[PDB]
Amino acid sequence: MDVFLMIRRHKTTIFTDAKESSTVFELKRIVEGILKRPPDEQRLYKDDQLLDDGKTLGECGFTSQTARPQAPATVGLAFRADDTFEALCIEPFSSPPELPDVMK
Amino acid sequence: SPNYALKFTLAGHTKAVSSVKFSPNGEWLASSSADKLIKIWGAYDGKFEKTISGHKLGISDVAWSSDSNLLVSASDDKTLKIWDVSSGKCLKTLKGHSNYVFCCNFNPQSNLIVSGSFDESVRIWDVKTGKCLKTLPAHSDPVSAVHFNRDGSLIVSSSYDGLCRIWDTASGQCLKTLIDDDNPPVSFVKFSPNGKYILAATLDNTLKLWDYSKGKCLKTYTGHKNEKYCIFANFSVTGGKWIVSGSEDNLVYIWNLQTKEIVQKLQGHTDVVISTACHPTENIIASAALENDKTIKLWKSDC
Amino acid sequence: RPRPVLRSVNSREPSQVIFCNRSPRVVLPVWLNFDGEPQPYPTLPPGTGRRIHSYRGHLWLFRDAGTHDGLLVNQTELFVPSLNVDGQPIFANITLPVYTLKERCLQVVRSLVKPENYRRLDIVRSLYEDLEDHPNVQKDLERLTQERIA
Amino acid sequence: MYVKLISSDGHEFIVKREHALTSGTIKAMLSTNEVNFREIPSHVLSKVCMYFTYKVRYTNSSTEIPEFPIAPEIALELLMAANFLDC
Repeated sequence: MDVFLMIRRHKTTIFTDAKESSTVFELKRIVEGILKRPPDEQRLYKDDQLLDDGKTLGECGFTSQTARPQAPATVGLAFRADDTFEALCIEPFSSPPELPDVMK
Repeated sequence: SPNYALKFTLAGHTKAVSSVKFSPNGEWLASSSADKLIKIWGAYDGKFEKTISGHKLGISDVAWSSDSNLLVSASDDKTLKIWDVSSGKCLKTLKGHSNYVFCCNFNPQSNLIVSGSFDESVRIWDVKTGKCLKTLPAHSDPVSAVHFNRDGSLIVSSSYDGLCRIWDTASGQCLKTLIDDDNPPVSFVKFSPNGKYILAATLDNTLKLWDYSKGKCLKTYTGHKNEKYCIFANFSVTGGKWIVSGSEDNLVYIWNLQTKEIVQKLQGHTDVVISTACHPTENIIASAALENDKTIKLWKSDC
Repeated sequence: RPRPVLRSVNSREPSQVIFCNRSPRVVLPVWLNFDGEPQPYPTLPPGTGRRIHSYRGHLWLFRDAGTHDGLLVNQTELFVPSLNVDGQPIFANITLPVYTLKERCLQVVRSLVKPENYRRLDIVRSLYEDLEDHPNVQKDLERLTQERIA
Repeated sequence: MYVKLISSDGHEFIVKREHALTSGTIKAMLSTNEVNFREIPSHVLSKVCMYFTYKVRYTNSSTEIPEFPIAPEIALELLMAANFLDC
């Protein structure tokens, strides 16, 4: 069961996929490859729920039908250096203009 | 070679003429039309005798009883009607088909009527009572023609399913099917005067004479156009032995029965000639045409 | 008489087929008759299947019933029934193609904007023309016979 | 095997190179492995990236393919982006 994710921090969004059977630690390894921060310097989140490294993505509630290619689920990422922990902060995307009259 | 020449044109109908038949006694021509009417005409002078009415929709066919006293008509209204020709009176309305009735005929004894329908059935009717005695539904597409053999013991039917079937009248059971190759839709069939053969038309511009018992085809007549309409065909036996048919190119074709040569093409009609009839004793042909013509023509020859 | 290559053959040999709508669209089955003229059949709601009587060598395609978007059947554009083997019907699995983003966006704007209003849209003119080039069977048969030549 | 696509409002989208190469326009722009889009804002480019994921996943699939969903509010800007990107 593949799951499709956006890993999000500040104004960075990584599109990636993994298995429902994948672990949170394996997700951090993906992140490490891209952002060059080891897993121990990374905290992952579903909404405001911190995610445990040993849990599977399915165990966290990332399912094939809540994490679809065309509608991926959001994982929040916040970094950590020693005893300093950065807060989870995800800058929202822009918004579309008012719907034009002819489209209502 | 015959020399049919036009004697009369009959312009009573206001729509396509579907069928013309001569009375067995030679006196009368009946015509049927998409205009819901049957008309009776003098066979020798083309003089209008009467209109017979009552069908609620177009009429596809008419047929005479052996003593020329009765007509049966087959209508888009899903009924047949038995008529007394002298009165114009509907004696019986035959109800039972569930779609257009296309063809009809009495048996020689004239106690029975046979019919075929778009509903893919052949029915046998009691003339006295007007009750359906049997339904024969083996065909798998519309029935185009139905005919009794010379003693009434068999019926032949033709279908768009590409078969002719021979039925035992007494039992209702099918004795034989003629499936020739490709089986284009069959548009007409009847028994030869001698009862041994069947003349069949297919919508591939072909007429065939069949020895039905042996399932072998003796003759083929071509040169005409027949790919859409169910055009009647005849055996002409009063002078030379000919096959007579209409055509979608608006001509009456006449073939030598034996040689299969076209001996004459009758020019005159302005639409498909859907029906032709041969007078029982004289060398007279009636032809009838579709919507752009709406006329009957009477032709006469020395042989 | 010359006829289009894309037409059913009158084989008169029966084939039982399951039309299986594996699409979120209301599906229009389209049978190409013996002249190559398209004939519309009864529609299938999303999530439905019907067992139907067809014939060997007959030719089908499937569209969105409301918009005439083209759909696939067994991963291709055209479906030809063959002879049933061993009492089993032939499945015709009707699915969405993977549309281009552009085509998908055109589908959606077409569904929102009446044709006479396309040109009130604040977009380049080439897109007005794209919006107006509505999918249809006529157009695809052309393409499919053009493709067929290679 | 990852590239970065940056929206007009400065969001950074990191996607597999294969995915980005769904767009022939992006393939030309890469001939660096970072690309900027002066006229595509983040709400539109996020959606484009979802399309690439969807496209690569379900092309050559023989599965049931779901609809790619597009809200009315974004449809016109997504059309323009798709047109520009040729995807």
